[PDB]
Amino acid sequence: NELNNNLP
Amino acid sequence: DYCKPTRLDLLLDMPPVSYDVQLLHSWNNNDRSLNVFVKEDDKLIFHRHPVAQSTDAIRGKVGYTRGLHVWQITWAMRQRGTHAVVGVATADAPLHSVGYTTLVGNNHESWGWDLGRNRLYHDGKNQPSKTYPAFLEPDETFIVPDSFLVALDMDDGTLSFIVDGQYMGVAFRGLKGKKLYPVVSAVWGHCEIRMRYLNGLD
Repeated sequence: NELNNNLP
Repeated sequence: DYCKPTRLDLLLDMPPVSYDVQLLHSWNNNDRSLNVFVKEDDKLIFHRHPVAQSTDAIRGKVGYTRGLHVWQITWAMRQRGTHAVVGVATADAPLHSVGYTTLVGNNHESWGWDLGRNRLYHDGKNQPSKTYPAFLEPDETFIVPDSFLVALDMDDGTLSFIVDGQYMGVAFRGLKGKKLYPVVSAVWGHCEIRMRYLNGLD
């Protein structure tokens, strides 16, 4: 659930 | 009192090119961000790795210098994220930024349509964006469908788009005497974007 579907 | 075809109309009326020709005009797997890749199982498609705080672009294999050229972009609405931009670029345009940005259009080397914002960017550090299609009111937006067409006329020096079968008007002018590649910039993890070249005239 990151803004642009990316891995932290 | 009768119907005349545009060169664009005539191009769209010819049968689209073979797969071989589509592949020759497809995404260049050796001219891309390190954070994207062309899919081996479908070479018309590139896929973006889920990299946080990163904007990533990729150029088509062919930089157009003359003629009219039309390709289809398929980009599922749900895989667009905050910054989904489609356009053209020179060979010198940057294919990556830190952060989420309108990478295509943020410099002198690229010209882009931001699909979410319905706005055009070129030399963004120094020049204002423009509403596109231009009939839209300041605060009026529509969702660009999954597939649509991009039309680059290197003889007129113009870039235009076709959406839902309708001509959206000229987006960018002033493109004569350049060498311009298809381009997109993306920020969405695992987003896939297809470019299918349709045809060219000249």
